[PDB]
Amino acid sequence: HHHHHHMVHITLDRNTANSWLIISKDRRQVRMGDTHQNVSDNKERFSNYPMVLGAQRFSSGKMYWEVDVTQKEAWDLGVCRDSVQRKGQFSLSPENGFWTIWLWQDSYEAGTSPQTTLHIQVPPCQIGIFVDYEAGVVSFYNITDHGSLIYTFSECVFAGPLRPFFNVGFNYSGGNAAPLKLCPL
Ligand SMILES: CS(=O)(=O)c1nccn1Cc1cscn1
Repeated sequence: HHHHHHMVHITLDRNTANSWLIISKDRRQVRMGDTHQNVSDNKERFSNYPMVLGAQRFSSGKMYWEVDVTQKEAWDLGVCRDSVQRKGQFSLSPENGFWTIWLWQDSYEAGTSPQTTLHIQVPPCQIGIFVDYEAGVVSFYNITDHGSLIYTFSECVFAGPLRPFFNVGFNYSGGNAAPLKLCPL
């Protein structure tokens, strides 16, 4: 792809994080802690899943960033509306304000409703995410496989400002402790 020149510097918003997440000093990495991280509750925190938002809000333009997923077994990545539900159970779908892909149980899927099987021959260690606000597009790229296309959501109805979206996944297996990392420009 040729989207690299739209690179934006994303940082994580601590205030939105589930209370078990540990975000690095530079706000560029996040991992699952083994316990509650001793923060106060607030209405912004995702309560039921290991989720966090980027601090940046987008309402126009073209934006690109990259995320390192090395050695993870499960995660979700993409964008979401600023006003998505934070508390309780919900599915990741465009109807609920999410444009995402995930890894789960050795396969990759797009967060449509119902979900869509992805076709990935080279498991990615880094993911590229491209948003074209005006066009209504969210696309995902396999950086490990020379930038090959993973998935495009088109005809998106964002209906609000967008924020970068992350889920580090649970670590029931003991094999999913590795962080998500925002990769340098
Ligand atoms: C916030 S929540 O959705 O976890 C919830 N709070 C009360 C009941 N449930 C449902 C539940 C518990 S185990 C799986 N689903």
